[PDB]
Amino acid sequence: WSSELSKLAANAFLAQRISSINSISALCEATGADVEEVATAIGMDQRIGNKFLKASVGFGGSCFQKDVLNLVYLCEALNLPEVARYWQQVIDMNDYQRRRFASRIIDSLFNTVTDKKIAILGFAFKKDTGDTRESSSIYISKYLMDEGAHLHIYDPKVPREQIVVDLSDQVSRLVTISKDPYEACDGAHAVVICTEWDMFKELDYERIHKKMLKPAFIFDGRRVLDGLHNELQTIGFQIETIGKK
Amino acid sequence: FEIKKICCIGAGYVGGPTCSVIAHMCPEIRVTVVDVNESRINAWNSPTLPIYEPGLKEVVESCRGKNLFFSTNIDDAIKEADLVFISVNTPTKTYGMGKGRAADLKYIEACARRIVQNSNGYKIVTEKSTVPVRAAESIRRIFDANTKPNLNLQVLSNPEFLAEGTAIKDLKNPDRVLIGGDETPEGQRAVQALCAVYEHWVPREKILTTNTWSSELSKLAANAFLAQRISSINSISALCEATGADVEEVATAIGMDQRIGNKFLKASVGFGGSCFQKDVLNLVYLCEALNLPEVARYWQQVIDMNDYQRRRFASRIIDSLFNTVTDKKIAILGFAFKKDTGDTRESSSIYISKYLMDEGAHLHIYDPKVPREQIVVDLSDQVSRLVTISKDPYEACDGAHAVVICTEWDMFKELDYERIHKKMLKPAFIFDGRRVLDGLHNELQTIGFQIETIGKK
Amino acid sequence: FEIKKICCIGAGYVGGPTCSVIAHMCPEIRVTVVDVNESRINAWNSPTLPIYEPGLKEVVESCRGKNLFFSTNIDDAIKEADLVFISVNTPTKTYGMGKGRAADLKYIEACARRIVQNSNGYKIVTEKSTVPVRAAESIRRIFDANTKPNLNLQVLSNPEFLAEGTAIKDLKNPDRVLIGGDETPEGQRAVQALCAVYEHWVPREKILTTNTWSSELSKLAANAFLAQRISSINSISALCEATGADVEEVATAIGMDQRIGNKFLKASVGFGGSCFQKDVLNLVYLCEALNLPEVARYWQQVIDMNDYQRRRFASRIIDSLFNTVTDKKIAILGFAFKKDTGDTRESSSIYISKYLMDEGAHLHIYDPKVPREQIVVDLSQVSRLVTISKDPYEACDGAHAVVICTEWDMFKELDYERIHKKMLKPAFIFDGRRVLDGLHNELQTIGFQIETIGKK
Amino acid sequence: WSSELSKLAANAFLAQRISSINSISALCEATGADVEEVATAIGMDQRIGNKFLKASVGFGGSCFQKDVLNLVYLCEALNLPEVARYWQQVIDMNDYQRRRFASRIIDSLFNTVTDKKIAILGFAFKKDTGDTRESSSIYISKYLMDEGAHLHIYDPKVPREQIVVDLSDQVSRLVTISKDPYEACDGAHAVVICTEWDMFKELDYERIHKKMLKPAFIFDGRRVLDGLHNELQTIGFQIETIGKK
Ligand SMILES: O=C1CO[C@H](OP(=O)(O)OP(=O)(O)OC[C@H]2O[C@@H](n3ccc(=O)[nH]c3=O)[C@H](O)[C@@H]2O)[C@H](O)[C@H]1O
Ligand SMILES: O=C1CO[C@H](OP(=O)(O)OP(=O)(O)OC[C@H]2O[C@@H](n3ccc(=O)[nH]c3=O)[C@H](O)[C@@H]2O)[C@H](O)[C@H]1O
Repeated sequence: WSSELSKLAANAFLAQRISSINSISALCEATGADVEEVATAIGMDQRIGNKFLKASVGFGGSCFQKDVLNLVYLCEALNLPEVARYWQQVIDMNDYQRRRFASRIIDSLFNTVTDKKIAILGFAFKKDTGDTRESSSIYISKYLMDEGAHLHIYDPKVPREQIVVDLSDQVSRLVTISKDPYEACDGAHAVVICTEWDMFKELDYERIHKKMLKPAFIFDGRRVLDGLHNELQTIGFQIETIGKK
Repeated sequence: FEIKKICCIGAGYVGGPTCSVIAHMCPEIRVTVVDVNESRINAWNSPTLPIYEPGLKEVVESCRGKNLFFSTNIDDAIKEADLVFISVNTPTKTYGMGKGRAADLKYIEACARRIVQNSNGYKIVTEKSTVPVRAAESIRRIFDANTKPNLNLQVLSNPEFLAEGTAIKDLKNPDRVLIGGDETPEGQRAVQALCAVYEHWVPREKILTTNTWSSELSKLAANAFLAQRISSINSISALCEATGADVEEVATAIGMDQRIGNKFLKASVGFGGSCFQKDVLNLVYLCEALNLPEVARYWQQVIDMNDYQRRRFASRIIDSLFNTVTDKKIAILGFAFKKDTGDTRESSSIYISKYLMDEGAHLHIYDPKVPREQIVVDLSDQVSRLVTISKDPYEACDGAHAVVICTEWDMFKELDYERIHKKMLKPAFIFDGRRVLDGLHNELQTIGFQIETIGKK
Repeated sequence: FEIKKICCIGAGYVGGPTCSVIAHMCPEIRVTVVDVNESRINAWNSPTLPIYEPGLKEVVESCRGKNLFFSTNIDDAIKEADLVFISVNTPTKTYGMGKGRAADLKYIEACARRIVQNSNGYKIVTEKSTVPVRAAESIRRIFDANTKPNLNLQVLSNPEFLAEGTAIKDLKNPDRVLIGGDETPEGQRAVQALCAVYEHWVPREKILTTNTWSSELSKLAANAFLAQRISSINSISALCEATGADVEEVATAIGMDQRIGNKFLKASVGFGGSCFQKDVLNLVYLCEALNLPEVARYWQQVIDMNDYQRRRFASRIIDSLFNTVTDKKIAILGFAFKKDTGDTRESSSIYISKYLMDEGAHLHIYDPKVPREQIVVDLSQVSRLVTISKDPYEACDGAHAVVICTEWDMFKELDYERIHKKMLKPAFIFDGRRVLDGLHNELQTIGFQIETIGKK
Repeated sequence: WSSELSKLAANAFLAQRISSINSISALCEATGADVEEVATAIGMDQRIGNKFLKASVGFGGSCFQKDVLNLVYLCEALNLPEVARYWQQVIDMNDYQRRRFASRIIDSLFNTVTDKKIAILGFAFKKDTGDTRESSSIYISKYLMDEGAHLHIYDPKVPREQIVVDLSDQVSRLVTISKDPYEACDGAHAVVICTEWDMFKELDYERIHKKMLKPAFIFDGRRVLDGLHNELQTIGFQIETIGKK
């Protein structure tokens, strides 16, 4: 039991680190601070550590949410409701972060995305995997699909059939799986980066902007385009990223 | 800058009549109304206009083919225009954020993109609607993001205050004209150019100029104030019914206060139209986005009261008929949302009809101007079984248990109610939701009707 | 029937001015205003009237002692009257059913019983108030149950539409006169008699006659419609401050619609007065009693919005002072619920003051007409935190903020350069009435931070 | 246990009969029927029986409310919440009956009883006892005291000191204990009969009316003045009784 509880707790502590910094990212957006700068100051405390302080659209994977959900469930079964609602906030914050990002996209596109093309760059739950389990891209995609958006989804490693399954009628009408990222962005109103694949930092954003509809939005849900902000603004993109506004 | 050619995208209740009057008052300006809807444009070019507005036919026929034109060629109309009106529909969102509350700007945005694509040089682009909801701000962003060399588009807000059924009189003698534009030299140059158009027939002192947001918020607020006047008097009508007073007498006493005024104090089954509910819903939605929940719930009461008014009216009908109306014939006199229009959008007749259809009633609906096919659509198996559209009001009442007057058409007070009573089933009810059969109450009671009206018991 | 002698029980803001104007306009009618409050009656008989109403002193002094009399002898005034007005106060019930919501009819009933005791023959008894809540019905119930041989009391409803501060002009040129009486020959004879009084100066076409309940309901509704306009424009003022618009410009555009009208569209810290909140509260309470909860919650929003408007102004002041105002001096300019009156009943200044006192502020309150002792009573912590200033420069001397709560014309003419010199910095002006509009540039140049309702 | 459960149930069945007929009394008042006539028709069914069908201001005594409360509590402890709520209605209806009667008194007196004299005739929980435990007269008295009424209470058998105890500063200001019923009614606005003492049928109501304030109300919470309604109305009383209106 101590072995299992230790695993259950360690995963939940990690997921907390993400929800805590994601919560600060929302406060940063609301007050003119930059979550990456705040995270750096936080992480230099050796008692906190500097890992797992990368604000994001939200953590995914088959571990963290499942782990916290089971921790909450175990506590509820043990009549520890105070403990249950403590850890539940880790999930609620992750869900809020995804929802907040999705509605920021919708808000920027004039409160309406029906029949608008939107490129989704990144579908795996993190870079360097084909795993999509609990990927934030699924939730962001579903929020945009529920708003009538036509998604063009590119991921360098997730298989096409997996993406259709993850997003499943409505998938047939609204979801396209692209072979390359330039095809996903061709004629798009907005590009939403959901997974921090290194190849996204190196895309030809000059070429992408030319063939996008204007105003051309990039929604960087992973902070992967930091330092390109100047170059991207000069190209003419309106860049919105988590934890900065 | 002098506006000599006007293009209006949208040949509806706003765009059509507004541009027809401009052409009428500005003989030296060429006014071309365009629309994607070919059958609507064809009707504007025909002896039977696509909407019913008193005096509109006379105005259109004095101008059409001289300086007033109707065309489906949107692109070429834009290309030659000095001023482009955008008077398209903004339906309520049916899904997503603001489903059934926020309006859908997708047509405004599509028009803005089409204007830039088809424009060179200097043009003024003016959003004109009864409920402008961030319309000018959206057009501005598309434009700011889609520049061309030597393309110089100015965005104005110019809300339309006309009410349907009195559109022509309202357009020829507006209480005020409201124009919003940027507080820049170019914005003010654009504002003045549009003012110069209206100054052909509107005194300068009745033209208000402001910035674009203040123009749209004034319209949103003005619409909401009017809708409130109705919900307030309708709420008093419920109090009158409960206490033995007469809302029409109470309204007279209220309206003699010059600080309140005596207009828009006519209690009714409930306000309808494409403006008021949409306007308040969008105001509530706007206040929730700005974290003003107290303001949101303040204005929500205007809608809640209107919905209650309709429900209370319907349940009075059902109660009067012993709580069972299955297979009972009921005449619905009036389907338009007000008199002197064929427009049925958000008409209380729809809601009253639907409440009775849910009780299994056989409705026979007569309206002098709403097209039959429109009534069928508004009420849409159940419509096929339960709804009949009558070609005259005596056919609708023949064998009816009850006559429900939902629209204050003047012809309804002139009906031969002795003849109507003879062929109705007894007890024969008249439910007046427009307080129009007033002064006929003694006659109707002598004939043998049970008369029920809003705000009087 | 000809009314030659009028008695008015109640020498307040309604009874005093109304009867003074009647006497002024009807030199052949003897009008006696009576009251249990001897000091109030003494003031009416003095060079310093007990209420401040523009033009009232001139009206009173032209008639008093000729056909206008003020007396504490209620019983004898009733005995000789052809017409008895009842113009007493109806406080909100402080306990029981309708605590804080329902009007307390205890004084109307006591007046009705006293009238029966002291009456013989025929008299017209007319309830006159700004917020009549079943008043005529309760009087009639007493009269029906307390008959005497040859005693014939008729009950009319005659709501009073005057607004304080413009009472005299309103009474001499009313938009309409509303009289309710029974729909019987006796009731109609009484209605006509009262009409004949008003017809000395009011055209007949401006006199509405109806039954007693419709008369009272019309007043309840008319007051609520007015209060709703204020809450509506105040709600828009919050939306304006949140979106960069100016409620005064929006109000102008709205008010040019002749179906809306341009009156009562002045956004403010919130409406006050003994009428509006009481009226809406009683309307809500009435609707709940009639099982009209939808109507009740509709009108409740008028009060809820007014309360929020006050709370939002107070929190703007506290926020501007960086959320600590403990021991900070704040000038309150204006304590009356509107200009040109000394009346403070339900004044927003009370509520704003109390919010600041709850933050530990040291309030220095100046009002040109509200008596100092009234301000102390209204705010009763008062000893520790509240000072009543003799002039506005004393109130602002060393203040962090100046809060204008009442639109007294003198406030826009103050020497604001002098005021700024002696204030602590940053020096804020919080204009809760839009009275400093057009001075905004000058005040900013002087160095003030100006905050006003409906603008940011 | 079966003995104790049998007692708990029998009391609760009796208290239910009262709440059931009291509930019908409210319907009778609202629809123009007479609960006494309806009760007669009901009680002639030999399966219902004709006892304990006397509508009233509400049942009192140390048994019924305590019994139903304990039955409800027992059911809650046994995890029988459906049974608990079912029997709770017996108490809720009794409380509503008292409130409805009290507010009818206040309503008839123009919504205000401050400084008004109300005679309370009957304080025992039923006739022919000095017992006041859970007497409805206590609750009615407290409702009127909370509205500022000056109560003058007469009961032929309840000791003066018990009434003071049952109603307990506010008692000192508002409560008078009268030595005879004519003293209690002297100058009263209303007479509230809460206990069905047979002597209340035999009072000189002509004499009482002469000295009462007008309009003079009698609130018969026990139906003890039935058949005197014509004479009392001729004398000039406004008579309000439970289950008729
Ligand atoms: O800008 C603008 C666009 O919106 C509106 O025009 P509308 O064409 O909707 O017509 P309307 O006269 O207000 O009638 C609205 C509904 O209220 C109902 N209505 C109207 C007046 C009344 O007193 N009682 C009542 O029930 C009508 O019977 C109808 O159902 C603005 O008035 C206009 O200034
Ligand atoms: O019958 C009657 C008795 O009740 C009322 O008279 P009042 O003496 O209460 O004066 P008032 O002019 O309405 O002002 C009320 C409050 O609203 C505030 N107020 C008034 C107008 C405005 O536009 N904005 C605003 O905030 C005032 O600043 C004040 O705080 C009826 O108007 C009268 O017809």
